[PDB]
Amino acid sequence: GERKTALEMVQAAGTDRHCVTFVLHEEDHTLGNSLRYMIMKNPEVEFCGYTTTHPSESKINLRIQTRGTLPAVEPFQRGLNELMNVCQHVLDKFEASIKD
Amino acid sequence: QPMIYICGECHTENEIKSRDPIRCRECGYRIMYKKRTKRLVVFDAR
Amino acid sequence: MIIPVRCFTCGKIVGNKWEAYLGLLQAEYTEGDALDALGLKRYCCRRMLLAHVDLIEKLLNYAP
Amino acid sequence: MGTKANLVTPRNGEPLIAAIQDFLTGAYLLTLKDTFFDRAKACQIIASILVGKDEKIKVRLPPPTILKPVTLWTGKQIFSVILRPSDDNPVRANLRTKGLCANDSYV
Amino acid sequence: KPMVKTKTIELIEFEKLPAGQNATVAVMSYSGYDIEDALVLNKASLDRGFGRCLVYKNAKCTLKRYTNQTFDKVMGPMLDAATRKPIWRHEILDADGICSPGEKVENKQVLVNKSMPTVTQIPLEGSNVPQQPQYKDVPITYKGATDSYIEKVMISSNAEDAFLIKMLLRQTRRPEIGDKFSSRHGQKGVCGLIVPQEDMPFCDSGICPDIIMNPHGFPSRMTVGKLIELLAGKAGVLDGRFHYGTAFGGSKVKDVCEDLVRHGYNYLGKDYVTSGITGEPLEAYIYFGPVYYQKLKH
Amino acid sequence: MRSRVVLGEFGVRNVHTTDFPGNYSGYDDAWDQDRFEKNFRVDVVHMDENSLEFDMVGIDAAIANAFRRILLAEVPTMAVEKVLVYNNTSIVQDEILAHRLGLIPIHADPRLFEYRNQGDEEGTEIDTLQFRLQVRCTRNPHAAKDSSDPNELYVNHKVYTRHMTWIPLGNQADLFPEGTIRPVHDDILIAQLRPGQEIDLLMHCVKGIGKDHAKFSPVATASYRLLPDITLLEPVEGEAAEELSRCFSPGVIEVQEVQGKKVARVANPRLDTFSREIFRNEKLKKVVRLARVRDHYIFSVESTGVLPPDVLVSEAIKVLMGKCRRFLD
Repeated sequence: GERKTALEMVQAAGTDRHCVTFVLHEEDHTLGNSLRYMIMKNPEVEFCGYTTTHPSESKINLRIQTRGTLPAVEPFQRGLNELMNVCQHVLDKFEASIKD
Repeated sequence: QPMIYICGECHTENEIKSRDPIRCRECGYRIMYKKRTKRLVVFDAR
Repeated sequence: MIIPVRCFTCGKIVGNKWEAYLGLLQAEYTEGDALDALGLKRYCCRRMLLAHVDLIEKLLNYAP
Repeated sequence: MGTKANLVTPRNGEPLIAAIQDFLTGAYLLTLKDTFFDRAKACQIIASILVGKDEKIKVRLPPPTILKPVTLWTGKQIFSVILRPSDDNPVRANLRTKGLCANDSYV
Repeated sequence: KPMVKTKTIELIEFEKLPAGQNATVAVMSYSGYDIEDALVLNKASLDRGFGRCLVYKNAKCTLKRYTNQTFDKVMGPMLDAATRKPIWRHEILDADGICSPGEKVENKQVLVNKSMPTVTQIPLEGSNVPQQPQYKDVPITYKGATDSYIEKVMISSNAEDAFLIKMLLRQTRRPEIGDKFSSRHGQKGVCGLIVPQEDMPFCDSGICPDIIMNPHGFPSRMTVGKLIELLAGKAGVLDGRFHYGTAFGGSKVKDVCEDLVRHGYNYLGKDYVTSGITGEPLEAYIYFGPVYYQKLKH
Repeated sequence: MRSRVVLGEFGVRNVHTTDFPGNYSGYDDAWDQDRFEKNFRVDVVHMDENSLEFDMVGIDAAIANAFRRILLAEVPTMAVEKVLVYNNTSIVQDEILAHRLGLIPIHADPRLFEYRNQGDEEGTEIDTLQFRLQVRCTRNPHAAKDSSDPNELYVNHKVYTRHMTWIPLGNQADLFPEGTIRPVHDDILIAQLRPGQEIDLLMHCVKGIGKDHAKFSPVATASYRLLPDITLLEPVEGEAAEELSRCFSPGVIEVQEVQGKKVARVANPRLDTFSREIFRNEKLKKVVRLARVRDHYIFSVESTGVLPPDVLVSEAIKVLMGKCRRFLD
């Protein structure tokens, strides 16, 4: 359910999926840079690119720009699912440590 | 008919109507503070 | 006029801690040590008590 | 008087628009021979040329200007970054002395 | 209260009545809004009450009297139509149309009205009929583009019945981008940004600025009476003291430095901050400690 | 080098988390679980009533600050958002008292309510924990010890957050209100009262998120250290132990022996809030090297009574789950 959030922007896409600016609506630095982190951590991306352009922090135009061959939805979702796995495994190791 | 006339110098209420200047009971004390009212004013608590 | 319930830059709750100093300034610690027996281990709440002026008392002296 | 009034005055012949302050020192610090950056520091790039309205072309990712044990991005061609409508320029004679004298002049 | 005070602040007695909040403060350049003496004051301290205002104002319904005709008895709107009993003309006054101690009277409502028959009877042998049917009512209404709150109502009447209506139209205009600050050093910045709590830098303990200056007001104004006030703030609170820098006396830099040492900081009181936006240490350290920001009018 | 921050006398080096695949010619971890769920672990420190501390081991800065920023003001809790007015006779009023109360932590779990859309009282069905505040002050009538303290001539001369009696909406009456509905603190000076004044209110305890108006923060200490790992090089064994035990914080470095000179190396390199005098002995600073390490982002969260800090950190780490998989379809 991301219909009014992930307004992608390939218009003059040099590579087929080049200027792929997921304009994440209703967003801050919090997810923004964590995602930016995980995305930037794949050896096929060149920008994680997260930069809130507005004065008000709601639209973090993460301008991922892959190495040309791939789309940019593929990294985007790899990173989001990787952060899913990371935070859930963190909670698993954490709440089982409150028994200390 | 209301009683909205407190006096910071005579803690008592008159509302003697017009053509009776202010006088707080038995004194001049023409310094009426008027009571607040009973409407449920709403405040953004921020 | 009254005690800020929160340390404007910390978060800690404060308003619970003014009727202890007026009972811990007469056990007569040094202010710097009446404000260590109650929790304030940062800049913030030390400001928010050391710096405040309880105009509450003097104003209410003649409120009506 | 909207695009030609601002930058060029006939009274003096000197620009009125200029980095007022910290843009000067922030950009300076970028240019300082010390500052070495990260490909992870393509972040700050992207408020400039991957950025707000009327600039979202790509950017050519200035090449990896070290290939040591530690690849690194020097601080200058992180300043000298734009990748729409390529251009050409030249300059010289900043505010320092002469002779390669810890060079802060003849940019 | 001030916290780097002067032996002449006490003598005034006006340190029982201090004029400005005492603010945690960094020395830090956020992002192009700070620049020519402008201040990134974080929210979540405007929220927690840093620097309210209680701007009052004053309406005086100088209810005259006249020789021949009379204002005397003629008080009281409240037509009481259906919509607003009766209408945003006379919506919020009261039983007697005078007072309203506590109601957000808004944007050109009536604060007080009075039928205003002043000389509608000609003083000479003029028209006979104007025995007060000729009221051109003169409302007293005005306000600005925000809600006041009538807090006091006054019928202050001198020996002549020339009824005043003194009124405490209080308007708690808490700050916003544009508000005026001073510094105690002729360093009069303005709120450039208003950042939220989570983005402001936090030292290591947990302290994040209220105000932020950038170190560009100093080296060309040379107020070095401010790089020191932040030494005797953070050394007077971390120790419980209450310091003096007084004209031609004061408290030097060495003892203050040793105080900062005793409670765990630099000689120089320069903290070791990490950056909220990204989450890792600032590369160059960050001045801190209490300032005493005054909050001007205008 | 690669997660050893350094604390030069002038500025901090090595601070960007410069380990991303293709930004180091060692090897960089196409990062997830197997290399990450083996290195990860969460120690615990002191656990206690409103203050919690622990040492995550193996994160990098972005996710850790994501926690911090979510714990501060991107987690919701129960706090007043509106104040209905009944006979507010008292002294300074109507926006400080409104906001004073706005700042009192109510103690209802913020996982058994929902947000508030535009309803009857703006809404009165699930959310409105409604609090009644009926404080009256008068003259203590038996004070033959005339001209005494206010504590002895008045009656409830102040308004603490113990007069905040709860009102029931038939919704809640049976689930929460057995006693777990009062404000956390039964002592907060909300407004002093002198004979002849009263207050009477209604307190609309909406849900909310910290970004809205930070009176919704549950946490106070959401800001932390990395972890210092202060080294030594061919030490200064002997009487210098006095110096390298008063430079660093009082427990940090041991002082053991004199015959075996042994300026006793690191004792507790986590108790030091970096006073850093050690660059001003001018004869020692070229022995010690200061290094806060990039693995153990030691946390220390403390609440404001609304929830135990464990509940708060679990809520934050799950709200990050919510955010991350709300853009993943």
